[PDB]
Amino acid sequence: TVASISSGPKHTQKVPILTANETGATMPVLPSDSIETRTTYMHFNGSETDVECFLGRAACVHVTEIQNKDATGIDNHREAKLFNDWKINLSSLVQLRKKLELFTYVRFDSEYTILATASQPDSANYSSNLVVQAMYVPPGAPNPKEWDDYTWQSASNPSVFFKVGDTSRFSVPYVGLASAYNCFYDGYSHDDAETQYGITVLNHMGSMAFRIVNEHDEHKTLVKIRVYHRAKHVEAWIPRAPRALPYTSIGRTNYPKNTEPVIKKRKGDIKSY
Amino acid sequence: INYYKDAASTSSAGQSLSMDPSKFTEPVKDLMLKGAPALN
Amino acid sequence: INYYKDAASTSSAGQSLSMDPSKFTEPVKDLMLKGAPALN
Amino acid sequence: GLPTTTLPGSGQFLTTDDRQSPSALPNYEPTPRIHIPGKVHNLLEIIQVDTLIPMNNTHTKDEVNSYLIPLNANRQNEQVFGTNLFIGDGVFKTTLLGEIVQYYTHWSGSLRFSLMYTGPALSSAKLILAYTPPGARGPQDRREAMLGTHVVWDIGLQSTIVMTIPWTSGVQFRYTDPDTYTSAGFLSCWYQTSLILPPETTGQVYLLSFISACPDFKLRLMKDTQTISQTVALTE
Amino acid sequence: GLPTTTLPGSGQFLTTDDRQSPSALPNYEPTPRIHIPGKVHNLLEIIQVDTLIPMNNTHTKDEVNSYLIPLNANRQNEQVFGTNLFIGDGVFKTTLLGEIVQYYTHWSGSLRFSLMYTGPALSSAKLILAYTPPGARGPQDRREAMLGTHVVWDIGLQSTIVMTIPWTSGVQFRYTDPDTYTSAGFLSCWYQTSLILPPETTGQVYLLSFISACPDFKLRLMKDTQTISQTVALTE
Amino acid sequence: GPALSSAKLILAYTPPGARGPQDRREAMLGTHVVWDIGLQSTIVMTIPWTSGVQFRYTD
Amino acid sequence: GYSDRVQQITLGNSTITTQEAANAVVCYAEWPEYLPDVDASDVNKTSKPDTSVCRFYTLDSKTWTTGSKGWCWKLPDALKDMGVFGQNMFFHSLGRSGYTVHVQCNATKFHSGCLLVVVIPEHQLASHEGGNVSVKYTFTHPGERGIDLSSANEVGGPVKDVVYNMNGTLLGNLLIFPHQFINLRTNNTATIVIPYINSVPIDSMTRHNNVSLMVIPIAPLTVPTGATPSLPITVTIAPMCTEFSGIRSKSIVPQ
Ligand SMILES: Cc1cc(CCCCCOc2c(Cl)cc(C3=NCCO3)cc2Cl)on1
Repeated sequence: TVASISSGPKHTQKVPILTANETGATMPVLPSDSIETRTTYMHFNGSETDVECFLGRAACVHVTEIQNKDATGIDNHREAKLFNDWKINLSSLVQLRKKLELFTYVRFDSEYTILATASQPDSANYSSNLVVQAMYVPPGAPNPKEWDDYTWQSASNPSVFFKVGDTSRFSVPYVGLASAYNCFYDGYSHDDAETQYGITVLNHMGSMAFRIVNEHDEHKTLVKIRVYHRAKHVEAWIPRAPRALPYTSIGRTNYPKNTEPVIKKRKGDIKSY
Repeated sequence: INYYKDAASTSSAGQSLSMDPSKFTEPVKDLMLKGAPALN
Repeated sequence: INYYKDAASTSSAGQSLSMDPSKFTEPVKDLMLKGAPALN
Repeated sequence: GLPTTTLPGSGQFLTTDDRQSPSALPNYEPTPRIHIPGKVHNLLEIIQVDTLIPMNNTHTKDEVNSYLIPLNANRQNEQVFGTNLFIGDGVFKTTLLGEIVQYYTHWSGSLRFSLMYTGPALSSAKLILAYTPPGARGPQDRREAMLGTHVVWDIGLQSTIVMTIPWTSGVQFRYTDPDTYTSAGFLSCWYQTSLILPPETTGQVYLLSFISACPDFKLRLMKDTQTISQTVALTE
Repeated sequence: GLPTTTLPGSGQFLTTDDRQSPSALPNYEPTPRIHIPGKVHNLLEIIQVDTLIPMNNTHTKDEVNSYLIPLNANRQNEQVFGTNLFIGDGVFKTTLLGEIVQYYTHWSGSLRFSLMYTGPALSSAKLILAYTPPGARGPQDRREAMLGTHVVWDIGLQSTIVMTIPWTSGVQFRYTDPDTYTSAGFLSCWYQTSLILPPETTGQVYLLSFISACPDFKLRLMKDTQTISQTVALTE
Repeated sequence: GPALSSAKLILAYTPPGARGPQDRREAMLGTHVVWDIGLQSTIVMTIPWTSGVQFRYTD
Repeated sequence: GYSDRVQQITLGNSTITTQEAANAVVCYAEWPEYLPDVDASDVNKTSKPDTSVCRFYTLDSKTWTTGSKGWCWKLPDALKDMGVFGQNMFFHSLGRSGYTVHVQCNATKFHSGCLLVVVIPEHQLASHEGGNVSVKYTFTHPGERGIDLSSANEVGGPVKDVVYNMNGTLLGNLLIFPHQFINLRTNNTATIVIPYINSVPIDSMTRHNNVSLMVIPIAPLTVPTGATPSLPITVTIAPMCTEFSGIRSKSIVPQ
């Protein structure tokens, strides 16, 4: 492939460099339309800018935490982090968010990796070996109330059991309702006068729930869960302007008030170098 | 070799090697030729 | 590839792709045609 | 010795994975199969059999009576019953259809709603059933109702009427647990003319109503049902 | 049982590796794809669309005005604007090009810089745009500027002029984050003759300026952008 | 008008049955042409035959 | 003698002529078309009023003055009240449509000024409150009036800051969306053909707008000496290939 062809002096009536940008086109002008060039080859394919590659590496999408401790006398397991949940969403963390929001609709399978590490902030004789249980409560499913409920039975709910310190991994098809995931949605659930606005109304795919299978030892053990997400088989439509201001909420476009100028002011003139 | 039955479980896809910027760079209704005048 | 000798040890079965609701939805002795009167 | 590398996920137990295992009982011979009528292959086979809907839900303890929709002689213009179409909740919820839908997260497809009339043979009636697609309110009078999907039913020799709620939807799947964006409409029924009883006869007559899914139907993404739970393991 | 040996790296999780995994939802059927205009396959497709450069960066809070390069009637010989070419920083940094370049470590290729004139139709002007390849200082006067890559632009019916910064380089890749060894030059613009307004007209006229990449362009070695960060996870 | 002036007008035909339009919004919902005044000096609007009855009386 | 410059668009019972065009943009290089069966889901036969809905509606005019910040209309909202298009809209459960947008602004060879005319698929607005405040319905359904970016923040309304596109992105990059400029010195109209863009085959026309049309002054209007300091901008829009499905009772929407 040639990156530049050889081109010499020109004295024409045919001027490729004068255009009318009002038309909305970006005319494909090249170095050889306005200087004299020599042949050179590309030596490159643009492999690593493919959208599959761009969205295809694992990104941290969520960090939660649960603890193993005596539940005796706990009136609210959920509240004691005897077990937590993550109401599946990819808008939490902004690193992967900005990347995704470069497009309007996106379609992909997900591969999740879940790393779990334990901490024992206060005096323990040892490090126990705990087994985590991650179960996906599809919307319209009995939500775990306790840490050893009947829900954890998950007889129809896909669940994975792995050891703390270890990692769990699996992949999920694209479980979108539509033909693709809406990165943006300028509409509402229904024609109400108070109903929410955005995608937060469209992206209601239940939540994930973690818990430690093991009973309690004499000390307490903090287990912190990190969920990583990798898109595989990516398809993206309609590019948009990149995010400039900071994010404030999962699912709304809102930016913070009295934010700071995002364009760097010159130290000098327009004329400055 | 796929070891698994479902398609979601296969590895990453392989390069589009599609690439056609004209839907974005030249969505004009009447075709513009480089070198010919923009507005006639 | 089965690595094991016994049939119980193989993975899940594969979709019936059988599907015939008529034993449940139309177990009538004399055949009913949709569009013809139910009771003649 | 062949060199290997283990990946993330090694040693995990995923309740949904499907692999081979050693048999604990090597060489054992199972009992022969004999023929048994009734084999089921797909849950899609059974949700096409219709079952009764406790439409008359207004009681206070479960009773045979909540299966009966009453009809009054001589009323004109008025409304016989109304319900939204959240097949995973409300009237639908205990029906076989409702009961299976609840094992899945998403459904799509047409529903078949039929009414069988049980009044004396010498009576007569004309009813209108109306399906209102998502976007409008439950109709408030027949005029409103008759502008959407409807069937004038003429009560005759042929005892049942089968109304279909054709799949009307932007999004190709709806959630089985009630959700707004994903909502499916309303179903109402009104007197078209009115029920008329023969002489020597009196009182209320009832309609029985059934629900089953058309062959159209799709259910996907299995999950656990809110319809059953427990607090301690059962013993003998 | 086949004999194996595990190598260094077993059990590691590399966020960039690409392998197979069990599906948690065995046998699930995804929604059909429908057609949607606009599919993107490569980021290289989109960085060829031109976008506006806030060249007039001299303000103190972001304003529509930093997109406008002003022009003065009757000045001769003088300089309209100047900038270095660190596409990952400074004026370029918020443009789509700048914004994507920042996802990669290295770039190589030609850039297309165009200026669209917005002054009254009955005015006229001749400007010179000059590209100064690495190695010399930003030009200080047109004489200095005109000895490097330049285009005399004659403002006419055809409203825009497209200047190309041809890839001039020893090393075949430059770093996107500004680096010296790897630096690309300067871009300046001066009056060639001068802007002249028609009668009954007055004040400043402005040029809009765009930047996009030539088909020449290469970007490689993906990394994280300095353009976005956060202090706590976002909630609903 | 002078050659260096410019203008955009809308001409609207309202078929029988409605009143003479009272504002452009009303006017623009019937047969209309946006005319852009340019080099080409005249605009030709056609009142297409809109009618139930195939003849009308001249009086 | 054909120029890129003169054009005629006839759609239904209405025609537009421009003698000073700058080509026309067809979003993503695709022209509006009806919904194919292979892509269909709802089993209902659809209604295609054709020429009674696919004609040109001219919205009320705006006034560009030196202080203008820009205006924003949403589709199909802007047309919610135009003739039979609008009736169909409130009466069917689902509908689908593409449009031809023609923005008009003429001046003289002594004026200067340049507007950006852009179409943004799925333009989800931001609340000026920050945090996770929502933007109420009424605020994103201005109707033919559209939203005036130089109007004041209101409560439950969107933010109207131009250099952020009403969503946290910079004005400068709006050029990645199908768009066309109106530069008084060149141009006097902008025309964009919009194909139907959605993640579902057909949708509700009232709970979801699928494009915002935005007209933004970028190079300020500058009139000749002692000229009146303002110009009107007019927007005319025509639904094209419209289809409605799931007819019934007639939606009632807030406010
Ligand atoms: C956009 C967009 C995309 C997504 C992803 C949605 C996630 C779908 C559900 O994914 C899971 C499934 Cl199918 C199973 C499990 C799981 N099975 C056993 C343990 O976890 C976890 C998840 Cl997140 O969210 N917004």
